[PDB]
Amino acid sequence: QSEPELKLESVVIVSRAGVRAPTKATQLMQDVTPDAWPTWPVKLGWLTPRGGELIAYLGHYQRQRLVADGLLAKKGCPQSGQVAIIADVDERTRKTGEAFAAGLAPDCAITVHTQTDTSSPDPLFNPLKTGVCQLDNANVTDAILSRAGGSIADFTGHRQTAFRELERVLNFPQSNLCLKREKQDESCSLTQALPSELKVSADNVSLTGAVSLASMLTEIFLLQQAQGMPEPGWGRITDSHQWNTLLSLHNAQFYLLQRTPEVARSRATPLLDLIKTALTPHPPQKQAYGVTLPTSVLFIAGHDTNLANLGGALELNWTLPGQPDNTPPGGELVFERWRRLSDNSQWIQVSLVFQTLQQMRDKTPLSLNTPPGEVKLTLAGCEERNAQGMCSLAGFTQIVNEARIPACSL
Ligand SMILES: O=P(O)(O)O[C@H]1[C@H](OP(=O)(O)O)[C@@H](OP(=O)(O)O)[C@H](OP(=O)(O)O)[C@@H](OP(=O)(O)O)[C@H]1OP(=O)(O)O
Ligand SMILES: [Hg+2]
Ligand SMILES: [Hg+2]
Ligand SMILES: [Hg+2]
Ligand SMILES: [Hg+2]
Repeated sequence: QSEPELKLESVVIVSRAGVRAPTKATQLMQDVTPDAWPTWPVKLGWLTPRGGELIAYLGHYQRQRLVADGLLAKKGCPQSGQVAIIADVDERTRKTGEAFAAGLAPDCAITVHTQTDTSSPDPLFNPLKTGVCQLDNANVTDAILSRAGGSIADFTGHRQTAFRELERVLNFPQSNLCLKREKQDESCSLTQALPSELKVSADNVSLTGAVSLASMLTEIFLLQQAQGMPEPGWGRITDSHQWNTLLSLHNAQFYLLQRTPEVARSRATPLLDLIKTALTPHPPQKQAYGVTLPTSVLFIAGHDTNLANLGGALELNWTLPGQPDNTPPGGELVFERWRRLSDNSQWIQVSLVFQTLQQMRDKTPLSLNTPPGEVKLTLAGCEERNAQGMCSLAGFTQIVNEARIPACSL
């Protein structure tokens, strides 16, 4: 029987945290809808038990997958250090790492390593926020406006259909923001009522107004749906086209602020360094987070901006059939090193593993038989590929080295 010509030797997963309750409950969020936002079972920004179950399913799926590729043994707990887990200091990322280990190796006790100071942000997940490095204000401003077509107005203008869909779901017309508006000479509009301005500083970039509000609100509706709440969007979201139209507002903001290279490259540099060393064969040694690398599997519990920053820095673009959110909760950017048996050459494969919005909704258990969705990625900048379309280690290493910003390494 035909034999595999490539042997899996290393896997690095960068996962976004799973389903959580919204991070905030502002007055603005209430003013754009006359209806009352549904309450969540956990504190704001915390992982919901259902969210952990969905992550555990992915962990259960990955265990079957890696076993099939012979990287992990089908029985028992993995050898010490065989599986390493690192998470951002947040409650939701720590819990995502735990839910993943739980699903991957039940009752096996796999440490979830984090930065030691938990009351402080971890620069691995954003070197801009902690001041490791700074953004070039003028250059970032030009790059974002450039990707916006010259102006934020023209940008939102091309997405009015999506903004009106959101208004419809909110019953924006009967919101206090609308009824208490002084220029009632014109129809009430989110984009009109909340002008979006681009804010850029050394440590951050943002969009004020309807752009950021809509990105947050549409993500909240996806969260309600994934959380299994009765009627997400107060029952006003009734079909797939609406889900896509709504979430496009979310993907639109990430395209501008997280994928733009002038931002992404600096923001994803620490992760690029970690991913590269973890995938590069070399003498194992205890290091960051007390983790020993290289090893067989490395699971990194991060955030959606991390996935988007990595996509922009590596020029990895994707769309996920069945999942309106390009960087969905639990979504995994999977990096794998395969060794070609023929000449023992090294190769890197990249894919985006995710659960469809329905798989989240029905909380469906995953397995090789009922697997999550997966999109194989192509490194836009790679030249040397193998028969399977993977990039050589050398090629991959070159792309990472050209994409990272030295000033932003840890
Ligand atoms: O870590 P935080 O300080 O709590 O910031 C969070 C986090 O963003 P980051 O990727 O930069 O960490 C969320 O991403 P996830 O952890 O859920 O993957 C994001 O959620 P969404 O962009 O998907 O909505 C949310 O944004 P939001 O304000 O809309 O809740 C945002 O909050 P901040 O805007 O306050 O930073
Ligand atoms: Hg540790
Ligand atoms: Hg190392
Ligand atoms: Hg996202
Ligand atoms: Hg998201």
